[PDB]
Amino acid sequence: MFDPAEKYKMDHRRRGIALIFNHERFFWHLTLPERRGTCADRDNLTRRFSDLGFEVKCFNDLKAEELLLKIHEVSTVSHADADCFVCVFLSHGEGNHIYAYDAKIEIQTLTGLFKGDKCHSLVGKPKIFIIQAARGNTNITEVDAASVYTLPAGADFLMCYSVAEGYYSHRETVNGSWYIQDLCEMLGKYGSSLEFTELLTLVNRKVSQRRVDFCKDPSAIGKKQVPCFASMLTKKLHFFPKS
Amino acid sequence: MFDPAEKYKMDHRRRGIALIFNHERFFWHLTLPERRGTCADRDNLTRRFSDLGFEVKCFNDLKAEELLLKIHEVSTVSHADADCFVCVFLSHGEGNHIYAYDAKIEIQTLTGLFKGDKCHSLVGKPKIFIIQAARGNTNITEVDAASVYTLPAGADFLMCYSVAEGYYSHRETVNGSWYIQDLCEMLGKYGSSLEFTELLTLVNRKVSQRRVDFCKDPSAIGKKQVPCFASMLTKKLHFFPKS
Amino acid sequence: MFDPAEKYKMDHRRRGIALIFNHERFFWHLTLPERRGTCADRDNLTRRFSDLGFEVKCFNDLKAEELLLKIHEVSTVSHADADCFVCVFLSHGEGNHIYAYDAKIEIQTLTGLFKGDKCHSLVGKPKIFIIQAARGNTNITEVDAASVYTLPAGADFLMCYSVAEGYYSHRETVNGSWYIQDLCEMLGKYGSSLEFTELLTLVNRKVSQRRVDFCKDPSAIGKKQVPCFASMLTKKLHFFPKS
Amino acid sequence: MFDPAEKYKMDHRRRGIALIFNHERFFWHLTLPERRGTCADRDNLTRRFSDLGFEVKCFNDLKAEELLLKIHEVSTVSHADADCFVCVFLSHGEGNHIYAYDAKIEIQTLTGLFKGDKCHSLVGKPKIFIIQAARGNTNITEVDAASVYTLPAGADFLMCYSVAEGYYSHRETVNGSWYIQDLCEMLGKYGSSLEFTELLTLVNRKVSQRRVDFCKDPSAIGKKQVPCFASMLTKKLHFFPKS
Amino acid sequence: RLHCVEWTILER
Amino acid sequence: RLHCVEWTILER
Amino acid sequence: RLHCVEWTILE
Amino acid sequence: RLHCVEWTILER
Repeated sequence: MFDPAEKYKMDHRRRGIALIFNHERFFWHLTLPERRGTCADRDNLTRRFSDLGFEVKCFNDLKAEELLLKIHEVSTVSHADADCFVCVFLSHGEGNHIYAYDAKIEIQTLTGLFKGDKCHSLVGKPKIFIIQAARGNTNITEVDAASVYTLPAGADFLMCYSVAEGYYSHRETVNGSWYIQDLCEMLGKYGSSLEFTELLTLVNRKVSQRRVDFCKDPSAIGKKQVPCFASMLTKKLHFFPKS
Repeated sequence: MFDPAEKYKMDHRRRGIALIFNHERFFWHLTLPERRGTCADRDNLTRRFSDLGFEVKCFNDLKAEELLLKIHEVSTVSHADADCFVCVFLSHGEGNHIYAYDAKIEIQTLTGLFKGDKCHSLVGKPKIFIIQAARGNTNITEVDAASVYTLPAGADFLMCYSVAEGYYSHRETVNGSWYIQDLCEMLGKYGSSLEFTELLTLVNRKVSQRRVDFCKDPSAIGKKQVPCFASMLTKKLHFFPKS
Repeated sequence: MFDPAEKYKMDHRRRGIALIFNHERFFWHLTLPERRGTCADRDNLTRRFSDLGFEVKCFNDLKAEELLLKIHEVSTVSHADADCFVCVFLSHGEGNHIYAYDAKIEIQTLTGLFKGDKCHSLVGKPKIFIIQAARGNTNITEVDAASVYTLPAGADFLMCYSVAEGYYSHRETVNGSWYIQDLCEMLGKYGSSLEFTELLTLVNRKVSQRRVDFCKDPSAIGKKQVPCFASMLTKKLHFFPKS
Repeated sequence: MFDPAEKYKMDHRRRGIALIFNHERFFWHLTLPERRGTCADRDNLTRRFSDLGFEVKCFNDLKAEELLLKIHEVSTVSHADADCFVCVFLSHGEGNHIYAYDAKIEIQTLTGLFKGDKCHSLVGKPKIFIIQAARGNTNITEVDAASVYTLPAGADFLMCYSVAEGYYSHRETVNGSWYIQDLCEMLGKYGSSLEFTELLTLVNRKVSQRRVDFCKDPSAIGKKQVPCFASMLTKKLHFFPKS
Repeated sequence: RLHCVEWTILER
Repeated sequence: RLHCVEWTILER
Repeated sequence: RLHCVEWTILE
Repeated sequence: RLHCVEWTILER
């Protein structure tokens, strides 16, 4: 009956959609600081996923209303001829909440639009969410404390988190987030050959190895960054080049 | 100087210690139901980890302070001699807490004992926590709603969860828990060959594919179980047999 | 210098405004049960406060939007020629929040509007909030459990609550809430004479004496109701007849 | 029929016990600052309650365990021939917790011992808890932020708090706490005449009108202190002298 | 002015 | 199907 | 060594 | 009787 070698069927005519929600600045009253260098993160991801065959859709500084409307559409479109779905969040976050330009949205509400009864054409297919979200405090490295609860979402969901609780996220104003940089480098070199979770495990090593004990910003000597992923996948996942 | 297939050195003379905390009944005032079939899980886990070379250490129904006291010891002895460390929790739980016989213990204070600074001799070595814990209400299948937050803890930590939020855990009174049963079956067959996260992925599928029979219980139709795991590991993890 | 007989100056040409936000039903998705009998409460309060000299302003099932606008208006108008302010909330509530028709408001943002900084014309004047709010489940007695934190609001703030934690609020579908009935009966008989906190103490006794021993609804036998008030008043408070 | 002037029968042969728990220093592991001046408060309260006929019992820097045993003893001894019960807490506190020398206790745990069912000799009798407690940071004035929730306790309970949320508590190293000083002065002059809640309202005014020099502190200019009290009393409370 | 601090989307 | 779950009041 | 950080009373 | 609801592990 059972096959340990079993793998997600990745031979559909399309790879699928890669949503990216990029947030650089926010509503004044939120008093959330600018996330300079997020554009670098956004464009790095856009192409790496394009090279993997994704139809990338970027949205910049959307308001909670536009974002929910847009992400509800993507979820209501047919994904039958797609391998999988990808959704990326670059913003500030807290506990169970991510920030859109002007308000906050529960992450579960977002992920929840793609679970089995709500999105039939994705049932059995990998649903991958990548979250670069933390708490607000010439290339400068900024340090944010972990804020967003690193939970799972459901069957065949793969939740990828830039940083784990008790650790610190890093973003350079020109180069971009440590997590996104390393993830993209790995996606570039091993995306088309490595099983995705093993590629994510690489990113874990690379980011946790980025030294933080000899800075030029004395306010962050010791603040290690260690990412994590919560997997609910049930099969091996490869992004082999499509024929 | 970068290896995409780098592995944890499982070279050491010993595999390491496998700690198992089995909780069957509880303090009258906690008003928590018995967990019949947990001993079957305990024994199943005992055999499979021994076969993988672990020095299995079981404790039944230890009180909070007994448990704390015991785990604290295991964190303050040398593991420099070993490949890794395993800790299993079989009890009730809620949010960030797990239940010892008479009191709640914060998971984070349990894993924290084994972090890189409090336990030098496990620095760089896989620290694996396996948690079968939920909220309570011949062979009977009991159904419990997910309660324990599926969180991660630290670098080179691997948190394995029997069930994620919105799903239900199952325990047969004679054969034990679905999660445990399935995990132990994968260990028996593939434990000494497969990369450990890939194996847990197998467990994800095996459990998620478990249905019931409409007549065994009227109140358990469509209460599916989807386990998950939060990886903080930085390399590949195999349990090839030691010489 | 110091006079224990000191009293709030109640000789302004107007007694002041008594705001009543009445709430019977709620937006479907909040799944909040109807509060039949709340109208009997609203009209009961409208008379007793009118007879005391207040300009009563009732509002029914306002959406959070309208409610905030309305209460913000009242807070921005001059109260220089008023003795005091009264605000009454008849709705469901939870923790630090109350429910408008469609959403939830933090009670502190509601009281905060009338604080010294935000409302100079009410400085040194009594600000009384009356809250009949709890958690939802022919004349029928319904029994809700206490859900709203009975906290004070600030200097010269008098916060009055229908029920305290560990106790149950009651409302009759025809005669109204136990709290509002008793409060209105004491207002009618003693409002124009008794010091207000001593009248409130009467309501405490009356409500706490209402028998829950021989119920037609034996679900609610022994579910006692005890009100309370948190006082940050600095002077005696009388509503003697004006002129 | 019904007495708007009705009062607690204070003609029992004894007034009752006054329980004072004094805490000036703490277990090193709690990292809680000393409370210089708390002894001045203890001594002040002691004499003011003795003069009101109370049998005062002071306990200094007890540990959670001894404190609980000791208050459980007072809760289980007969108060049948007593007028009421007074318990005072001088220490650090946070949210719902007060601190004993080595651990925190829930206020509800302390108050719960004297509720109708658990204490029978005190039923229908005024139970008064006075709490000077806040967050830790020649005569000196120290400023601590409000930290202890100001909640009620049950029928015939009077909960008195030194400071309300958003305000700051003050304690002089020699004279003692602003709240305690002002309370003891009011007790001395009006204690055996005025209705106790109205006497607390006096204390509200006296403390709320206090100021620092702004000549000895630049780091406390504008931090006002306003106490409060949560009443669930059901009658008038007086301490007229006894025969 | 008014501001919703949190938005969700419902499935009517 | 859009829905605010909490409103607050602001100034400028 | 071990230390309770919060005590209560049962029964 | 007395009951600990939370235990910590001391440093000294």
